[PDB]
Amino acid sequence: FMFLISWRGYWQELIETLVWAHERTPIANLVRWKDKPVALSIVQARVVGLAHFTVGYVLTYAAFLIASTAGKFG
Amino acid sequence: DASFLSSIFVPVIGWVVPIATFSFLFLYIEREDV
Amino acid sequence: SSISDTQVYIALVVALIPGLLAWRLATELYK
Amino acid sequence: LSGKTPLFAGSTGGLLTKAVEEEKYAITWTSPKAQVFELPTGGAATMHEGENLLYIARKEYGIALGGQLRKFKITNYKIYRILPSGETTFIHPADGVFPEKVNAGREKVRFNARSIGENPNPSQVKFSGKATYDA
Amino acid sequence: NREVVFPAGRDPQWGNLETPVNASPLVKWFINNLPAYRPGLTPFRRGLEVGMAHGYFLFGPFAKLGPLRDAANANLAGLLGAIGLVVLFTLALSLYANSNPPTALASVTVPNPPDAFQSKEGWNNFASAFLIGGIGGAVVAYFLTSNLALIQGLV
Amino acid sequence: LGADLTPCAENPAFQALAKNARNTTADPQSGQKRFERYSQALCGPEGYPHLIVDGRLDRAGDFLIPSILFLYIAGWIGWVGRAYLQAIKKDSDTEQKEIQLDLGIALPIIATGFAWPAAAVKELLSGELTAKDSEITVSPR
Amino acid sequence: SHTVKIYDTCIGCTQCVRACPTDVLEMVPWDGCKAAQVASSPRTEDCVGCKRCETACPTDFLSIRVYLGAETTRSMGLAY
Amino acid sequence: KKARVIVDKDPVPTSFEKWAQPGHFDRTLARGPKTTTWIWNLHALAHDFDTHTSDLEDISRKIFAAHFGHLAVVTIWLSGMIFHGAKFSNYEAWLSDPLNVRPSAQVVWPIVGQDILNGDVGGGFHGIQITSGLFQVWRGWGITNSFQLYCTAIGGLVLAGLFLFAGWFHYHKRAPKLEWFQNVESMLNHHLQVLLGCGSLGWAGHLIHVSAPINKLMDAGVAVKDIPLPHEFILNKSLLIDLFPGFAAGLTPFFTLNWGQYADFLTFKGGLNPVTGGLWMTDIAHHHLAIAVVFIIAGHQYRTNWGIGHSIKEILENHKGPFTGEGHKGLYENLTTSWHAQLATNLAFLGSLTIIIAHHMYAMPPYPYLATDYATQLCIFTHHIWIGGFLIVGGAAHAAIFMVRDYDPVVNQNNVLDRVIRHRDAIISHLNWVCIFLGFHSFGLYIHNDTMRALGRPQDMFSDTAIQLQPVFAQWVQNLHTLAPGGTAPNALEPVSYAFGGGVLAVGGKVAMMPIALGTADFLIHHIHAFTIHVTVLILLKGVLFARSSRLIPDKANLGFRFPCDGPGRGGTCQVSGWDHVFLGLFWMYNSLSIVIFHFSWKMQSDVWGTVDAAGNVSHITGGNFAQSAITINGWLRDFLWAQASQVINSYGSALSAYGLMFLGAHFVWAFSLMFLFSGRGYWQELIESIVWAHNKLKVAPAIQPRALSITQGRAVGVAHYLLGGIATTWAFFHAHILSVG
Ligand code: CLA
Ligand code: CLA
Ligand code: CLA
Ligand SMILES: CCCCCCCCCCCCCCCC(=O)OC[C@H](COP(=O)(O)OC[C@@H](O)CO)OC(=O)CCCCCCCCCCCCCCC
Ligand SMILES: CC1=C(/C=C/C(C)=C/C=C/C(C)=C/C=C/C=C(C)/C=C/C=C(C)/C=C/C2=C(C)CCCC2(C)C)C(C)(C)CCC1
Ligand SMILES: CC1=C(/C=C/C(C)=C/C=C/C(C)=C/C=C/C=C(C)/C=C/C=C(C)/C=C/C2=C(C)CCCC2(C)C)C(C)(C)CCC1
Ligand SMILES: CC1=C(C/C=C(\C)CCC[C@H](C)CCC[C@H](C)CCCC(C)C)C(=O)c2ccccc2C1=O
Ligand code: SF4
Ligand code: SF4
Repeated sequence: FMFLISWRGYWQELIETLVWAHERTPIANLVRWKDKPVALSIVQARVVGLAHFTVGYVLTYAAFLIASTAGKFG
Repeated sequence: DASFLSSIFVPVIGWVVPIATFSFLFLYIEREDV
Repeated sequence: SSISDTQVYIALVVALIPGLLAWRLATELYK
Repeated sequence: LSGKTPLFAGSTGGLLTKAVEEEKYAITWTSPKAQVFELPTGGAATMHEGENLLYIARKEYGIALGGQLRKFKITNYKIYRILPSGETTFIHPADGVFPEKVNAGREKVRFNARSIGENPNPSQVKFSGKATYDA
Repeated sequence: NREVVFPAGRDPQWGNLETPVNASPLVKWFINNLPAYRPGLTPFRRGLEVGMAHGYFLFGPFAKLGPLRDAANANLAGLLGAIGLVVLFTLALSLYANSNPPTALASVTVPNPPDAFQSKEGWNNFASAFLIGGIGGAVVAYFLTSNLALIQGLV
Repeated sequence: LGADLTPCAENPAFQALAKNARNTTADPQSGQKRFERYSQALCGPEGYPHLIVDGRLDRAGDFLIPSILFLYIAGWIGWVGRAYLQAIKKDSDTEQKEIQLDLGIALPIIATGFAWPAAAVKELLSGELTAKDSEITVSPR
Repeated sequence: SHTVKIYDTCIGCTQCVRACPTDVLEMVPWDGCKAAQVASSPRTEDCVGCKRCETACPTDFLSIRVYLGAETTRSMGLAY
Repeated sequence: KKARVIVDKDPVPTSFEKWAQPGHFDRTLARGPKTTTWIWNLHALAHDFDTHTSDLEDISRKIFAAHFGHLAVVTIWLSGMIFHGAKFSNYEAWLSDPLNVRPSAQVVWPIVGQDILNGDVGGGFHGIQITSGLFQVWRGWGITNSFQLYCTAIGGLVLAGLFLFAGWFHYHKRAPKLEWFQNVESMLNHHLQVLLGCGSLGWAGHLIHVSAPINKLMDAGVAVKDIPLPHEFILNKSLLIDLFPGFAAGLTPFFTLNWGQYADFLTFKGGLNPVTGGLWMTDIAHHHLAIAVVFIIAGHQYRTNWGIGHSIKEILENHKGPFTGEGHKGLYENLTTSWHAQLATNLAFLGSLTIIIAHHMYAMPPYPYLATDYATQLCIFTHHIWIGGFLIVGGAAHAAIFMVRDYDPVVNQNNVLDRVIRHRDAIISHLNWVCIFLGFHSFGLYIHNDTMRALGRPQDMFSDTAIQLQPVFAQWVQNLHTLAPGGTAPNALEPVSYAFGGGVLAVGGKVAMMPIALGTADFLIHHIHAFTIHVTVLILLKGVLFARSSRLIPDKANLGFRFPCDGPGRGGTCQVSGWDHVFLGLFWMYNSLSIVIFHFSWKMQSDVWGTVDAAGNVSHITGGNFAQSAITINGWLRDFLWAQASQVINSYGSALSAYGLMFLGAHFVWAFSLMFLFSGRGYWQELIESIVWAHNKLKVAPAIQPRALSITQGRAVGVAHYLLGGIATTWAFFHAHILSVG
């Protein structure tokens, strides 16, 4: 629901401050990224949110189905 | 008596395969050669 | 109960064959 | 470049490591008087009477700043692209005239001599380098 | 009564502020003589001291909070956890090194980082040193806690 | 019919529910009159009256009578709305008359709407019910 | 970069050029409309892709289109 | 300049002409609709008076008239509640037996089966049991019969009509100028003196003469009909002196400062009344006397027409320092020229105050027979915490609206607002760090506990019988509060609350209040609270500091406060507006306050509330299972949500069946929100295209053309239904559990 409800520009503005904090911190200055950190894209976020949604859907129901039947009948 | 294989394969599949796989893929996706 | 140890080792050595063949197919599909 | 940097006490919003490594931008303008404006990085600054020079991370920052310099009736603002080689190129306006006005000597770029419902189908252009919008 | 917060280098255009936390002479003393930044050190010497300190403190949470912390094998399990995590850190440093990494950044506090962290060889020397220092620091923390009863008994 | 449908008047579970009937209204015999009215339906083994909707005339009151009643009232509402929208599309500002109703136009239409089936059939046969597919907008295929 | 195209249903009302926050667009001379001007997009390397130009365009089914493409530092709008 | 009254006579004529013109107030809505977007814009812009006019004086006149309209509807609500207590209530039967009659107004009419909601609430009465605590308020007011409630409700109707007439009057007949509103020193003096201090002094007068004698005769247990009417405590002074012997001295020890004579009815007893479980009415009267004197004194600080006093501008300009530049120079012009800035401050601090009121009223129950009524104790706590959270998110919204619209860089130049703008990246990145730290070390400890308990390793949990996390600082503070009577507070007899210590106070066999012990589960849940508040603050503060600009979109304040995006470019810039931060923060406010009210409900039912044995043993409702089950997520699932929702789902065919219906209907509205949250409007507009085709086919297409909801409206509807469904779910759950077990 995080990926489905909160959309991109919030996260992009938040990651810009994390980039500032990393480039202004001492000893953590010694390393950084070869690829620039960005927020997930709009389609990517729909992908990731739907994937989470359906994995959680499947695993919740399969846990309930197996356990409720096998606690009664083995 | 082959139940000793799990104490080899599960730590391999949990640590050695991820570290080697991620190390190769990290060095590969950051390389400017291929 | 179960199968013998030698059968487990034969199954692992036989599984070396499609592992090598899958490595060759996955590298050939990459080019 | 020539100009005085506007008077403010600094911010965390300013130039980051991108300036020293790939690209930096600058806007210059001349002001009739000293007056308070709003920085694109957040905050209040004072422009000088006379020429100014304020460095910015992106070109869009200078276009937003020059958009609010229209509200002070300052219309001689110039934007420069600055590479770490010291190579300064003048980008806006690029012709010398603002792009809202037609100037001669400007050529059409990326004009399609058709309406937009007259693009080819994607299957008609499939397995080739061309897109449906390309000519 | 005067201002304490300044732009860095007297130029307000950078994303920078000289604050008391950022640019105190005591803070600038301390960060600049940490072995990451101390002048007059080879990359091996920096990695060796950084490793020694990190192995030493990383012994602690494995020994006192791990699964075996109530057994007689508690301190040795903590030593093995700290050495395994030092080895993982060394592997991460070597992958960072061999990725042709970007350069270390100067800041308000450190005006100029060492040339050790600017190329691949300085990072590889650092990581080779970090491994040795880390295993040594974890071993010295192991012997100072596991024999702490005897060391108190010598008094 | 199917799955143990006895009459309500013979079902012992219906007779057991009728003894503990709740009063629906302030009438002290709403529950008794409810079960006396429901006594002629068919009944599951739990005591509750099941409805049969296949269209037989023994059970016309289950679904056939409310079907005719709904379809008449719904055609009234829809035909009156269609007549009002068609009457206001010529009066020089149509959108303003959709949020502010002309009562002098709408109220004779809601009075006229009792005979919507005859009006709808005369609308159908004269070709005035539908617009042509070339007259109304579509999107590119 | 992104790709910004202009079609001949342009009427030269200059609104896309005013809408652009990164100076991608400009007005060039023409004879195809009453205003005698088109839009043109020479600086598409500075296109962020924000589609303000398409919002500003008044012709029914736009005379300017942005086709989003390969993302760069300028097109992602990154100040770092 | 002096504070005076200048009034325009007859600014706006009273006529029904504009009631026939919907959207007359906006110049773009006055053209009439073309699409259905117009209809929603008429409601989104109805109270946005900056879009109505650009003149601050007419904006201020509109605001001042609309306040009287709002006061009218609130007084209609309050007189309605008092009228239902007068007429449709078992209040007189409840006064005679406060421990066994359940409080009820709202008889339900007998139609389609709904008279099952008229439960046996005691006192020979059938109706819906109420949890709003009006019975206790009228009890503490000293109301003894229905006729006094009828008089109060009629007076409330008169006062509501008087407010409504005042709102007509100050917009059409006598409307104040701009400088009448900008006398903030005059308004603060009058509010602190008259609206707070004189009000609290008059209320102390009522408490001394009416509430305390009648409630003292009730606690003696006389009768409801033998207690005399309270004007017979003024006319016949001997009835006071029989109860309170300090009245025999009269008013002469007040003026001669012999105030120890008044110690019969102005006590400092500290704890609770053992008969009612409420606060002592003499403590409450003494409270209001002290508070009244302090407020009257405090309302003389500010300069008005006579030279003495303070300029608030001169106070704010002197509070600069070496870290903060010019300090608070310019903040006076922000708060005197922007109504949104004032609404931000008052909304944030009024919400914070309501959360304080909720924490205070459970632990120090003011009203007689309030603490033993566990349904009222649960419901008023959770009600005022929700009012607090909503008002705080409102204060963040109006701070961002100030920052977009009314922020002036010339006024706010090197002051504390300009300096927090210029280091907003440091603030927001450290708050990001804090939120991640608090998340890991609050929720990850629960995940550790889940996994260690599931792996059969409870010796590795963070609990009281394993690795411990004791709340040493809160335990120390509660020790200091237990030891305060006789020590640091020598003139107090009992502690302020029994929540810190002092022993079980039982009323009618049930616990009124007992010490709330704090342990590892309490440590964990307070850090859950710290985490969820800090994340909500991150979202709202980020939306206020970045309302005008970020690194991504520089000219964000040109786009407005409330806008969907700036296109799919720059990677995609969806939800960058300050409005969208209010949107995202409403969910985290919901998350935080749901965990707060769940903590409250299960901590009280497990460790405070319950029945007291005749020996003195406390037997709690859920039996002390908070200590070992509130430390995992499986425990909160099973032992709280699964176990306590047994009463809302078994509630059909009974008096609590409307709670089960609301439970399912709220799950419905909650799930129905997600269609609006997870989708976007391109789908819905394209579906409306084919439906408009089928209407164009049958000649039923409307001229007001159908549009899908705007991106902002889709988000607004989604969060409104998400909040409505989730809060109504917890409402029906709380009601049906606590009306059954407590
Ligand atoms: C995020 C919260 C959290 C925390 C605090 C812990 C804590 C713990 N877990 Mg655990 N766990 C968690 C989440 C958490 N878990 C989750 C989410 C899972 C997934 C299911 C597990 C699964 C798990 C398993 C399977 C096991 C544990 C175990 C343990 C214990 C030993 C681990 C250890 O050696 O740490 C090693 C820690 C470090 C190497 C680093 C510690 C970090 C340091 C202290 C930070 C210091 C920062 C410092 C203040 C900054 C300095 C400033 C500078 C200027 C000086 C420890 C009590 C083991 C156990 O026996 O339980 C008792 C075990 O077997 N955990
Ligand atoms: C004048 C009224 C009117 C009429 C005659 C129709 C007619 C129709 N609609 Mg419909 N519709 C209306 C209003 C109306 N619509 C309104 C106001 C909305 C927005 C809620 C819709 C939304 C809508 C959808 C989403 C769909 C239809 C569909 C359809 C078709 C199938 C029947 C159906 O599904 O009904 C269902 C209609 C509703 C549930 C809408 C509620 C009807 C309201 C309550 C009554 C309107 C009466 C009007 C306000 C009174 C004015 C009278 C005047 C004197 C003032 C049919 C052509 C379907 C279609 O295309 O299938 C081919 C379809 O999918 N309608
Ligand atoms: C003292 C309280 C107070 C006041 C006076 C205002 C005043 C204002 N707010 Mg505001 N606000 C408040 C609290 C307050 N707010 C709170 C608590 C929040 C947090 C949720 C907000 C969040 C907020 C936002 C996010 C926005 C405003 C805006 C506005 C302005 C225009 C609003 C308008 O036209 O109304 C229009 C009102 C409606 C269309 C009604 C909406 C229907 C509500 C949401 C449903 C309520 C459900 C109901 C209670 C329960 C179900 C009942 C139902 C089944 C019948 C106006 C200045 C807007 C603006 O731009 O300001 C300049 C804006 O965008 N406010
Ligand atoms: C919004 C909530 C803030 C709380 C966040 C907590 C940690 C964040 C700290 C970040 C450092 C910020 C840099 C400050 C900005 C800075 O310039 O600092 C300097 C500032 C003083 O500035 P000046 O001296 O210039 O101020 C003079 C004028 O500004 C007028 O005061 O000192 C602080 O305020 C530090 C104290 C904050 C410490 C918070 C104490 C909270 C007290 C809590 C009382 C609660 C009740 C307790 C009962 C037991
Ligand atoms: C400053 C400060 C602080 C901090 C502190 C800390 C942070 C510390 C740390 C500490 C530590 C952390 C330490 C460490 C140490 C270490 C050591 C002591 C080590 C050693 C090692 C060694 C000696 C080894 C050797 C070896 C061996 C044995 C073997 C072989 C190898 C080798 C050679 C390596 C505080 C905050 C409090 C306060 C303020 C100030
Ligand atoms: C509940 C309610 C109500 C009621 C209310 C009331 C009934 C009120 C009252 C009120 C009151 C009844 C008040 C009063 C107050 C008073 C006051 C506030 C007074 C004070 C005074 C003073 C301040 C004094 C002074 C003095 C001195 C100090 C000394 C010298 C002399 C003299 C005397 C001057 C109503 C109906 C509305 C509605 C519903 C609700
Ligand atoms: C479902 C959905 C819609 C569809 C909803 C629409 C088009 C509005 C809902 C229809 C209204 C409620 C119809 C009102 C019509 C008449 C007022 C009904 C009158 C009936 C009388 C009896 C009063 C969106 O438009 C949308 C937009 C953006 C993001 C998400 C969504 C989204 O999820
Ligand atoms: S997408 Fe944006 S940057 Fe590109 S041409 Fe349009 S308005 Fe300009
Ligand atoms: S997905 Fe929607 S809100 Fe997001 S950038 Fe696109 S149009 Fe805007």
